[PDB]
Amino acid sequence: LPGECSVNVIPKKNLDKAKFFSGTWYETHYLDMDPQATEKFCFSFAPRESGGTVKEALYHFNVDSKVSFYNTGTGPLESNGAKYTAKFNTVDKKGKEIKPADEKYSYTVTVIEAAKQSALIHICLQEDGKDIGDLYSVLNRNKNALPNKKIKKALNKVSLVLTKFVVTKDLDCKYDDKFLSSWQK
Ligand code: HEM
Repeated sequence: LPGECSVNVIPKKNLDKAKFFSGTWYETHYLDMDPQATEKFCFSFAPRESGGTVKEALYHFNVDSKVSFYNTGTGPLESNGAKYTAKFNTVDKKGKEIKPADEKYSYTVTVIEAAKQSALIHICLQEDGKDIGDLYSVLNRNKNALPNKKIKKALNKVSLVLTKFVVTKDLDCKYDDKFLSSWQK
């Protein structure tokens, strides 16, 4: 049911960490597993890893309200090298903290597949370690690009097809690319 995080979310075997945890990723397609979650959003992020800790900068844009928000997330990478659980705060466009982390919230990202300039991730949001909801996202290095077929193969294993996803390339997305490109610089 909506609210419980999906089963059969499998971390990629032997994800190349240096490649995945670099640069900027754009969401091109997403599927919130709650069918009533129909707000249109654009998303991009810059995840980095060092010494088994992930530090990432996040960017969301609400298409309807035209309001953006910025977060950073930090947490340990699992031994499998393709899954992490983060605590997060809220920052402004200059990276200054404007709201501190709320200890009760966390999220868990699984990198399911990565191929060429494409990837497939899943996020499970939690409150006090209990599932509150989840979403799948197809990522690309290029905003307007279609995913590698390996991403579709991965979707098919969890009984999903790409046509079910929201596509954002036609939406009025506005991005802060400098916030992400300047991450940790
Ligand atoms: C890829 C498609 C994604 C979409 C469409 C999306 C959409 C959203 C929406 C609608 C909200 C709630 C905003 C509000 O309450 O007004 C939100 C919040 C949030 N998302 Fe995402 N999200 C995506 C991916 C991600 C990913 C991959 C992460 C983590 C790596 C993430 C981390 C967060 C966090 C931490 C919040 C809470 C921000 C806050 O409360 O200040 N999101 N997202």
